[PDB]
Amino acid sequence: NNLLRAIEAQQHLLQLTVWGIKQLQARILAVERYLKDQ
Amino acid sequence: NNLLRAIEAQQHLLQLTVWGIKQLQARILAVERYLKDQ
Amino acid sequence: NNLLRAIEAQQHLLQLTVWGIKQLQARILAVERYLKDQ
Amino acid sequence: MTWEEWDKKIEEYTKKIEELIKKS
Amino acid sequence: MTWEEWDKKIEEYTKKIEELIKKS
Amino acid sequence: MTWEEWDKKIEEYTKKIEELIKKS
Repeated sequence: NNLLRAIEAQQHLLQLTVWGIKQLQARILAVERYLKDQ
Repeated sequence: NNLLRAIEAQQHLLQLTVWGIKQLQARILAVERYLKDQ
Repeated sequence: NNLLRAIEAQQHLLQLTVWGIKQLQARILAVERYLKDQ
Repeated sequence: MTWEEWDKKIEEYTKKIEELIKKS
Repeated sequence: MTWEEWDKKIEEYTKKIEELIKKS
Repeated sequence: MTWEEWDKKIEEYTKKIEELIKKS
């Protein structure tokens, strides 16, 4: 019960890390491309 | 019980990914700024 | 039971974020080095 | 693995987890 | 969402989880 | 913490979790 609530909050945590990781990958990709284009 | 111990260890895992993600965001930000300044 | 299955799927999720984070760190490192070398 | 395969595996397991959370 | 809102959501849910771990 | 210490902590806790999953 509280155990299920933990797991749900962990799932919210995870989805936040997924969000950050996709932000970072797009941003690093845009930098690599910029350097390549230069 | 072992179930709770799993969730705790998963929580430690998560906090480690949060640490890495903040390191990476500061570092990518410093690179973007460097390129902008150049 | 379903609870254990949740935790296992969360563990798979985590291992995927670890994979992404290591990809991003190597890539950001390669860019920092490139800029330093330039 | 690619970032396209990653994106998909993420979604697959996010869906599974969400159904395991309702079942429980 | 911004990185400031992200930082805060992270902390909010880290706190919740830690209280759910003690309660259990 | 370094990325070498990070890599190791990750593996340590991945191992623990996998044994807690079998025990359960």
